[PDB]
Amino acid sequence: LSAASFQETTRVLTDAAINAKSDSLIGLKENVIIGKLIPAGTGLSRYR
Amino acid sequence: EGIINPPIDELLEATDSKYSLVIYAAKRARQINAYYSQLGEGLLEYVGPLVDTHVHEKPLSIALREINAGLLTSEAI
Amino acid sequence: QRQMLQDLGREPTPEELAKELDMTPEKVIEVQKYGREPISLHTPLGEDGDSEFGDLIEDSEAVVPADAVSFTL
Amino acid sequence: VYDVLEEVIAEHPVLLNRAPTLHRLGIQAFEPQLVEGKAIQIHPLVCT
DNA sequence: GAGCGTTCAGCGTTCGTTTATCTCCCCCTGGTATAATGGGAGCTGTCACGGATGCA
DNA sequence: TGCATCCGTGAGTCGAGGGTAATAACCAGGGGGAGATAAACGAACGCTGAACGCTCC
Repeated sequence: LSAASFQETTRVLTDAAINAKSDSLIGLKENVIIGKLIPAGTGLSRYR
Repeated sequence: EGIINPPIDELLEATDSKYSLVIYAAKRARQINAYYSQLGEGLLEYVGPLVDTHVHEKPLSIALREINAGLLTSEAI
Repeated sequence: QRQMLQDLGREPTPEELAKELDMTPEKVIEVQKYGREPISLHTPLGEDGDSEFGDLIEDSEAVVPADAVSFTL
Repeated sequence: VYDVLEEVIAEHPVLLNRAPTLHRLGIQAFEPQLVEGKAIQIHPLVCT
C-alpha cells in the first residue's frame, strides 16, 4: 500500500496480485490512508 | 491571560516526556467536560474541577492548571 | 432547418420551422430539448491542466449537519 | 454575536500555515486575537 | 293521561367508497430490387534514466 | 558475447474557474401500457315514526 502510493502504481499493483502480499498495517504512510493513528509520537501504544 | 500561563518547564518535569503530557492533559479534559454534562444524573465515577474555575473557561485550561499543582496523578498501564 | 438557413439567409424562427415540419411549435421546442448530448465529467476546464470539471459540482444527497441536528432538537 | 464571539475564541489555538511548507516549522499554532480589517496579523519574528 | 321530551333502534334509501371493467399512441420491428465492391489523417520536435529487446 | 534501440516513468506550491459535431427516408403491422365507464359493499341521512319517558294540566 505504501509502495503503491509512491511513483509506481501499476507494477506494484500487478506483482502484489501475483505474489498475494498481505499488507500488515504497521507504518506511517499506510496509517494515513486508513485514518488510523500513526505510530509516531502520541499515537504510540505507550503514550495513548 | 495566555496559553503560556502555566509554564511549560514546570509541566514538563512532572511528566518526564512531551508526548505523555499532551495526552495526559487531554484525558483529564475529557473527564471534566463529561462531568459538566451529567445535567442531573450525578454519576459517582466522574470528578469535577479540583481547582477553582472562572465564570467561563475551557476544560483543557483547567486540566493544565491541575498538573502544575501536581495533585493529579498519571500512570501508564 | 439547414435548407431554410440557406434559402432565407437568416436563422429561422421555431414557428416558421414548425409549419414546415407540419407539427406544432411546442413539439418543435420539445424535440430540440431531447436532441443534446452529455458533456464528460472528467474534462479539463482549460484554465489549468490539473482541474477537472467533476470537482466543481456539488451533490444534494449529502446530509447537511445543521439541518440534521435541528430535527433532533 | 460579536460580544459572544470574543468570549469563545479565548484559549483556543489556531494553526497558521504557508503554502510550500518545506519543513515542520511551516505549521505553527498561535493564540488568536480579534482584529478589524481583513488581513491576518502575524508576528515579525516568526516570518523566516 | 295531556302534550311533548330524549334518546336508542333498526331500517331504509340512496349516496358513499374502492374496486372491478373497458378504449388508445408511443415504442419496436421489418422492409425497400438499375448499379454501387478495401478509410482518411494526423502527426513531429522536453529530458534523463534504465532495462528490456533486438541484431550485427 | 557485446552493441543498438525503444519503451516506460517522473518532472512544486497554494491561488483563478463551468457547455464541445452531422445524413434516403418511409408504410406497414402490431404489441403494450397509459388514461376513460358500470358493479360490488357498507356508512351519512331520512323520514319512517315507533317506542319510551319528562314535565303539565
